[PDB]
Amino acid sequence: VTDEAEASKFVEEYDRTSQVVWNEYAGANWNYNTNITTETSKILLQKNMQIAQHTLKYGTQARKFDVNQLQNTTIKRIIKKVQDLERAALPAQELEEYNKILLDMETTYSVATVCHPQGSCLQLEPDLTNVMATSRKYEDLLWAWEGWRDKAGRAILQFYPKYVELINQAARLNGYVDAGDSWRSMYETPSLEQDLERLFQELQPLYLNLHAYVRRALHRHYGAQHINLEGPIPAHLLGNMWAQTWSNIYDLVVPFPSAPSMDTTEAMLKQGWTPRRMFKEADDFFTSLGLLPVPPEFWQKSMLEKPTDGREVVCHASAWDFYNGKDFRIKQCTTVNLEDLVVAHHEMGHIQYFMQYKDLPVALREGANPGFHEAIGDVLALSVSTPKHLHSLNLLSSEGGSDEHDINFLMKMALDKIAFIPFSYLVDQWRWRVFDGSITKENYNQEWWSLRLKYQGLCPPVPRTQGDFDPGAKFHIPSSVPYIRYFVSFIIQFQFHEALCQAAGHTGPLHKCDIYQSKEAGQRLATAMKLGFSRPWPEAMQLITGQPQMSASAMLSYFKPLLDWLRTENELHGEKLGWPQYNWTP
Ligand SMILES: *[C@@H]1O[C@H](CO[C@@H]2O[C@@H](C)[C@@H](O)[C@@H](O)[C@@H]2O)[C@@H](O[C@@H]2O[C@H](CO)[C@@H](O)[C@H](O)[C@H]2NC(C)=O)[C@H](O)[C@H]1NC(C)=O
Ligand SMILES: O=C(CCC(O)(O)[C@H](Cc1ccccc1)NC(=O)c1ccccc1)N[C@@H](Cc1ccccc1)C(=O)O
Ligand SMILES: CC(=O)N[C@@H]1[C@@H](O)[C@H](O)[C@@H](CO)O[C@H]1O
Ligand SMILES: *[C@@H]1O[C@H](CO)[C@@H](O)[C@H](O)[C@H]1NC(C)=O
Ligand SMILES: [Cl-]
Ligand SMILES: [Cl-]
Ligand SMILES: [Zn+2]
Repeated sequence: VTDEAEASKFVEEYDRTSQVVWNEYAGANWNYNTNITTETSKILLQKNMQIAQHTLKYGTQARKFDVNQLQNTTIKRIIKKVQDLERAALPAQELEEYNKILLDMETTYSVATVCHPQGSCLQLEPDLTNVMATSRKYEDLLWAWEGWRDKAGRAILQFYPKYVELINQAARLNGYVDAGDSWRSMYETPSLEQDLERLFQELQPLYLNLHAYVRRALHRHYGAQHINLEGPIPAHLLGNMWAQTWSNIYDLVVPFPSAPSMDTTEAMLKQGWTPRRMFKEADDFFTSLGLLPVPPEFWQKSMLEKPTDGREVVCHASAWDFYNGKDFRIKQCTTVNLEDLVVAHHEMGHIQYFMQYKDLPVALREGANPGFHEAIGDVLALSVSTPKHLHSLNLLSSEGGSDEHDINFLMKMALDKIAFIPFSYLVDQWRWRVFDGSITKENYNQEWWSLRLKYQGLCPPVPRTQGDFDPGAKFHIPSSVPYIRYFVSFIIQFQFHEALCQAAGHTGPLHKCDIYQSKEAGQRLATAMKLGFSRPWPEAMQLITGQPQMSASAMLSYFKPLLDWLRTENELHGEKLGWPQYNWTP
């Protein structure tokens, strides 16, 4: 009775105070992210001590409650969560050192540049990413690929071993075995590893076929002397810095070159699209579903484009919740092209989620699981990418209809959606093994590439050496942001697309579905999002789809036509799926 009452009272206080403290912290973190300076860094590190103080205080009190003797389900869940102090469990000295290391890694990544002797210095966004996406010259791609790793990657190495030591220490102090074990607990699912492995295995026929097909095309453009038709693909040729998405080399793999084009950049530019207009369109798609519009304040405080006042900023896109239920922002160095419009939708998906669960106790303001949070935005972007919708935006002449234009579309989608499966799976497999200690610092890079070869069928264009730390050249590594969430997202977003389309009355091939304006679709998601982190995620999964598991079925259904086409096309050329000569390197 009174224990239950003491618990209930504790949660209420934790909420009121956390809102204030958390809001304050977000403010300083935002000031640092949109203006990297010595002052803002100082203020951020100091705010780290403030929020840590609050976290230590309430966490300690939370641990005195005996959760598993508390009646109410919502309060028992909140208190269990508060008992996890995360970084605040570290002794004062280790905390300050850990906080600095995280700040230093993030800054190093976000300010790194690759320069030409006595010429121009390029930044990742938008310079280097543009080169990786548009250059079709082996040497130019190589320069940007190797340079980005020399400058950003190598620069993170000095910090990573201490970072692993400290984040692991914190996890242990919180009852976990290592940091990887702590990250996985976010999905409250004992069978997570096996469940993910199975999903990955299911998308292997599709990936191997896409892989073999793309390899053949790269062999055509880059020469037989540079592409082994039975080996891994040079990692700097896929149109993206980390070869995580391949749509930027669509021009080199177009199944039916005769079909009506679907380039939209020149159209977006000519028709005066701007970052602003790009986010407005995402907002309109959301409201078209009967979902929430971003607040007037969003447009006033967000950083929707890279500043031109000489401010140094963290360009990697991110959505921000300031924990007051009114202030939400996006910080994106937006460029005008379809690929970034898709990123804009992704970010807006996070914002929608913030607005949907804003009225829940701050402890429960999270996605059912990190995967869900990443998926929302992507679901709508699937509809936006269809020829039909792009045409309705005037970015396309026609939407086609021909089976050829149809295979071309699935191919462009697969270049991003399917190629991402093994990359997204790989990242944390590497980290979990780094966190559990099976991969020591002397083996960081070698193990990374063993995974790059094993899962993606990729090989580095130039031998790696002692001092290289390629993982460091990928944002989430130095920023300490879990990655398995994106793997889950990519699987489940198709399950959601499939459910929202059925709810919208769509009939026929799933890839032809566009939920724009469907209030039914909007309601399916809203009900699930409002739950925040209050219930086990399988409940949110069922509300949306009707079943409670993760499943690759939706994604396979979406790509079935392409799989069949790829099979026949690859067998016609007698392609050997996989990379037997796995040891080959350009
Ligand atoms: C278990 O408690 C939850 C939460 O109760 C609220 O938070 C407490 C700390 C205290 O401030 C209570 O007075 C609050 O009501 C109950 O769920 C809430 O129920 C109210 C009214 O039905 C609703 O408006 C809230 O949105 C609910 N919040 C959540 C997170 O669901 C719940 O009813 C209690 N369960 C039982 C069996 O009593
Ligand atoms: O990194 C992102 C988008 C950034 C983000 O929106 O996921 C962002 C990352 C981040 C940044 C700083 C601190 C923590 C995480 N996450 C969020 O904005 C976010 C995440 C959870 C809750 C609320 C906001 N996407 C991945 C995968 C991806 C997804 C979709 C298209 C392309 C690529 C990538 O680019 O490699
Ligand atoms: C608009 C508003 O007051 N929303 C509050 C929210 O901030 C708080 O976290 C929650 C407590 O669970 O109660 C809601 O009513
Ligand atoms: C950037 O931060 C510094 C440090 O506080 C401050 O002097 C400057 O005014 C800020 N610039 C902007 C764009 O607000
Ligand atoms: Cl790499
Ligand atoms: Cl995650
Ligand atoms: Zn995200």
